[PDB]
Amino acid sequence: DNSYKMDYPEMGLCIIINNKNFHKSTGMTSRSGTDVDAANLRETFRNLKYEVRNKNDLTREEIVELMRDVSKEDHSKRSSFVCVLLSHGEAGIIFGTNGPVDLKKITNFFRGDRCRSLTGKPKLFIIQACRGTELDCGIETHKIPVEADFLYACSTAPGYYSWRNSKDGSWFIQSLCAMLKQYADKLEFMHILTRVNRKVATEFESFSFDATFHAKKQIPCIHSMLTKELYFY
Amino acid sequence: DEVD
Repeated sequence: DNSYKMDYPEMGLCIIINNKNFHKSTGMTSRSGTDVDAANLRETFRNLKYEVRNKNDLTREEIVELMRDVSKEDHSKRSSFVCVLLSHGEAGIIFGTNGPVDLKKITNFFRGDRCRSLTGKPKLFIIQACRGTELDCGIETHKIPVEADFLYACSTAPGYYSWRNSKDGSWFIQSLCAMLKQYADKLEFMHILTRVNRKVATEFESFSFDATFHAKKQIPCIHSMLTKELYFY
Repeated sequence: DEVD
């Protein structure tokens, strides 16, 4: 009773939205390296027995429509739901290719009262996107709530930029996949994410010719409203 | 290294 039931016939869907190229009019830069993240995530969640669906370069309208449609599927035979968003962002917002989408709008589709086949099951939103423009300079060493059973695994602290390497992928996603590969058969998900926090915090530091952006650090943030422990086995 |  302390752990979510994860032996339904299917582990569940893993929806990966990978936004790399943005409409010129938005002025948003292309996100080099994001394809490496999307491929890593696809393989990682495949190995965890999720039904993975990759979507690329979605407009704000397409993001909302996809989320709505997925929330209206019958998830009765599924243990959980995973959504991964890879894009530009700011506080409370993820970008479609042509403009912003409110994160609250997306997640609301899956509220305990609005997606009944996911009520009581873990709904995980994994987000690689900026949450603002701060840089971390570091320091040298009956009923249930409708908001219950959500977890947001955010790549960076509220208010901060999030870092992505154009060759290797994002610091957060490369770390998340590595920790899942190593520990999904051994550790509870919060402990896996804590190891991701440590990996991102200790092993990465930005390199830039621009002093403003050089030698900067990142800490992801786990936002949990889960009510049980989550094991992938 | 780039920011999102």
